[PDB]
Amino acid sequence: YYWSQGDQRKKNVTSICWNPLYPDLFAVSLGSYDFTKQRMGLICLYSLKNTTHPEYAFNCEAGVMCLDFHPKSAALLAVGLYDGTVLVYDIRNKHTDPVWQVKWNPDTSKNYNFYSISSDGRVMNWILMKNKNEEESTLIGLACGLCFDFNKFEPHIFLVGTEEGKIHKCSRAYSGQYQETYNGHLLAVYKVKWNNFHPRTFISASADWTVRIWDSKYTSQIICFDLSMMVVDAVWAPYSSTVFACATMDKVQVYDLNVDKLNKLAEQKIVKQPKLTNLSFNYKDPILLVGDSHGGVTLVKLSPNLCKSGPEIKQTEDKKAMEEFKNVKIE
Amino acid sequence: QPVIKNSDMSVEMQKEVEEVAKKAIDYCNTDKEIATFIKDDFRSRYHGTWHCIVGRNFGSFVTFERSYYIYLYVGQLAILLFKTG
Amino acid sequence: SMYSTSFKRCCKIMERMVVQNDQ
Amino acid sequence: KAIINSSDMQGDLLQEAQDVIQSGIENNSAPVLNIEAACKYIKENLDKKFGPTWQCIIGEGYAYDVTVQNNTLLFMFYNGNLAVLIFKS
Amino acid sequence: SEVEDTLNRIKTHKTVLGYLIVNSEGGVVRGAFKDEEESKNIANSIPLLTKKARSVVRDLDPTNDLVFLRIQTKLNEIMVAPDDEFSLIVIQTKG
Amino acid sequence: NADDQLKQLSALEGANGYVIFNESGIPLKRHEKSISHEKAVHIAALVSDLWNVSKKVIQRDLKTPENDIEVIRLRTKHSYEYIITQSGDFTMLAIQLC
Amino acid sequence: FPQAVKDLKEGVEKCIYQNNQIDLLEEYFEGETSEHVVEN
Repeated sequence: YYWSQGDQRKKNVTSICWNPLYPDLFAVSLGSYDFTKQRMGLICLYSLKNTTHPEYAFNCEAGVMCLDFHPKSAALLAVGLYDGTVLVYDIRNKHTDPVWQVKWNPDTSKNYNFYSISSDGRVMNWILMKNKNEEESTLIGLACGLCFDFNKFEPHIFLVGTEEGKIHKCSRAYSGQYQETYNGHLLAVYKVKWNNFHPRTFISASADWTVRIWDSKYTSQIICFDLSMMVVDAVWAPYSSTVFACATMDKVQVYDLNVDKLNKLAEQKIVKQPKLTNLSFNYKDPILLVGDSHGGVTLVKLSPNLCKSGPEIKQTEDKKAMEEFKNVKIE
Repeated sequence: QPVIKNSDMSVEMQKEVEEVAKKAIDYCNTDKEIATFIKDDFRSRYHGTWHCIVGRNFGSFVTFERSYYIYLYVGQLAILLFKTG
Repeated sequence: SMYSTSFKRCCKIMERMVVQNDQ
Repeated sequence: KAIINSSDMQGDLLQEAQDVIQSGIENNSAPVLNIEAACKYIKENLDKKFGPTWQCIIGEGYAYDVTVQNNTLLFMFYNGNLAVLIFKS
Repeated sequence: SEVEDTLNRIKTHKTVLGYLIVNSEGGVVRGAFKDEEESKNIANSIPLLTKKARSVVRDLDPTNDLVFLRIQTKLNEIMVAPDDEFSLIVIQTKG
Repeated sequence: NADDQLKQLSALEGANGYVIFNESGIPLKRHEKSISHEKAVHIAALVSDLWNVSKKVIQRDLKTPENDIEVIRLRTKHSYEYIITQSGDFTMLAIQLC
Repeated sequence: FPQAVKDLKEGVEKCIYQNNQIDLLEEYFEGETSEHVVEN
């Protein structure tokens, strides 16, 4: 039980992430409302076996968000500043618009590209070997939405849900090459992910509490599924099961579509502290880690729901075909 | 459990060897201290010069006085006591 | 040099001097 | 492969001591050899050669504590891992 | 300076009861103990057992050195960090 | 408390040589001599003397007397793990993988 | 010939299993192998 309260008693967890280079390493970001404390902005690092408090941190009075790590291995750290700028730090070392999203594009030959979606929608991208990083390199793409999801197999293509109620798609060759919109349910979508399995399946979730299986091969979505709290964070589970999860108000609603229908498979309120914030599952153990709106951290383990091990694994492509069948049924 | 392997003394002096060895085992954990215990004990009770080696993988060739020699195993320690001078 | 080498030793010393047995 | 570790005696007797421990190795050079027979040989040879009250000891891990006459003590090591002590008393 | 930083962080580490920073000798530079003679017998004889420990860990072969000696007992926790010049021991609660 | 559990114990993965030895210093069963018989003899004798020294210290001036050794498990990382578990008559040792 | 000796030997099974578990838990120490990343 590692319930971290380093300072963050008056902070609010904005993001939680894990490290592939160190599978036992996790980095969290929070935003503070009380300035009468240690410092401003947040990036905290710690391992699973290390002391509850964050082992390593970065100290400054700079509010920092849009955090991501070097793609090959944890050697460089990138952050998208609140004023549209971008900063990069050597890990092996001691604008009228904010940036919304950030991503590394791994080019193994050299440094790895940087893409930042701003709060207006427009996308920027660049990379430079000198990391003291100079934003002089830059490219701009005419982008309308805020959270841009990229195509796992073909990283140049991307999509987004816009406030106008559509879901735009395009790619890196031209920002205007392919400017149609996904219209599965045609709602103001603010979240997108991709099924981390065989297909080119992605998901997009709207302000109207609607979740949408964008199969890249289709213009009409597969399973127009539907549930309160779909504005907020969604995720594909790091299991063979295509498990879905939404989480607000110290409450998580969980879907295991691999064993049951689109009704919620589990739901859990948490009394540790109110208003759960960002979460993290690791593939290794079901020690699920979560933050709270009070800035604290916690974790629990429910191993019986780990895996079903027969239907999730090779029947999952059949399950996606079955979802397309459910579309033919909708028709 | 003393195990005499080659002794020269009379049965009484041998019994004294094993008794002093048992006492040294009861009191001192280090072989040097055990050997000094035994050597000083015999040099004091008798008179002259005794020498005691305590080991586990050990061979030697020494001269010694007549009926003044023992090579034995007390527990699992090799005790070689003798008198020269 | 001795202070810095002792420092390098003491770094990992503290590192796995915090990690104790847990459930 | 003689590796002398601690010397106290004269270099001639050094050389003869090395030769004698070598000859003992050849007298007992087989997996059935015992260090005790070579020890007998070393001590008896150094007796009949340089006088009595010699003492030969062979092993690799042990702890001795002995009294020795000056210029009559040697301890040494072998690439074959044979630590050999000899001394007169 | 790093000796200062590490002593400081050990002090910050709650559940510690008696700190014990010695040199390679039996000299307690600083100790959070109620009585010093107790720490004296330890900071003297424990280096003896540490010499025995380095002896045996090399008796295996010169492949590793004694990096730590961290023991946990029912009552407390004796952390020992062998250091080039120093040795960083602390009596903690075994939490 | 039987040969069945003992075989299970041998089946414990990661362990290389088990050495149970009576406090007299007699390795009764083993799985280290199964690789080299000259290892467990040296180890048993040396570690029995070590445990005697440990008794001295567990009875010297800070550790209250009448407190006995319970378990002395040591580990030389990248070399091996070596648990010592004292008994009234026995001593369970194991050389596992660290 | 003493079979009760072997039974007393088997009696060590509980402590030996607990110690096997403790060894599995304390298998590997913390590794912080030296590495250098572009050192610029």
